[PDB]
Amino acid sequence: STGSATTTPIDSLDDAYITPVQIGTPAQTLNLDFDTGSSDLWVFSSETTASEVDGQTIYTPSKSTTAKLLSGATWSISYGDGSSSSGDVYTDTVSVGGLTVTGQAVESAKKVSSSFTEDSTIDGLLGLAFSTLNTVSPTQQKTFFDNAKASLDSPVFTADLGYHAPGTYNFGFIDTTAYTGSITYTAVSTKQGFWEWTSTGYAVGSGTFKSTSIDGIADTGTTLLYLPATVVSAYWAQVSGAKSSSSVGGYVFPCSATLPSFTFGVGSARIVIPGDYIDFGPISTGSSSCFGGIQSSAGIGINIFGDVALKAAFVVFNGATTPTLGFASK
Repeated sequence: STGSATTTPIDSLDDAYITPVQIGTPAQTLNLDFDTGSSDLWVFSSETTASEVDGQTIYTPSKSTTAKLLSGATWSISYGDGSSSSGDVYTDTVSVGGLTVTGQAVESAKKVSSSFTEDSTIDGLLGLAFSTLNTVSPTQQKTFFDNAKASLDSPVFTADLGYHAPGTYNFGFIDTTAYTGSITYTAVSTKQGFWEWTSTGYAVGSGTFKSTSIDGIADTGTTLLYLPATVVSAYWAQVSGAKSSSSVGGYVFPCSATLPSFTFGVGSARIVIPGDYIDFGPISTGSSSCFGGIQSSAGIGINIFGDVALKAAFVVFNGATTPTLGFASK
């Protein structure tokens, strides 16, 4: 089997992407944030504290003839941005782009933190990291991908995120019309539960490539590109007036600037992030100070190849017995 679903930016800045997901019988369609940096599929629901719901579409398990309470199971997750959610668990039928999994753990939120409430466009998350990170207790549950894997034509999914435009998540096949050139594959460590790999270096604008190993994660659920302070300083040094602001919480730059591109290495191959992808707009409405899309990972503890990087590529998440990651230009 295969599946194919369109993923759409939630706003004009590509702060996140939502993908429609069918849950239950009859189908209840929710728009979920596909997140290769976590491993829980959770949704706003009829159980969510009412004051914490503001515009989201909810899953109502009592209206699904295939929903079954997973007795005794609870979940609780906290993300790198300090947000969180928790609740109980149902199993139900879940379909993405025509690909159907029966008995999928659907984690129903009883509580969500303010940033989730405040984002009316995101009805929940669909985790696509390794199932070892799944938070369900006392019996850990599998991700949608893990459940679908054996049924797929090939044990892969691909992320093709758009810049200020829709893109595609495919399951079980590689669309050879969706990228240019070849796909370069690189090794993955699953030791931390992430799609963790090592970039071979970087360049700033038309500058020379610096060969240096950068260990990090491919994370569709993180907006920006977080890299070591040395790398990030080298980038912003090429933008007149750019500076790191502790009050704003990162590098900012004059909105009048033209940003240079940023290249990252995948083996001997190179992925080029156009300068415009690194502009996240005014820090506040009407400001002429703009927020940078490349930020320091110092004190996160991990480098993160988030959407800024991934949207510049066609990305293969290869879930074979020995997982690997593939990147192509597009």
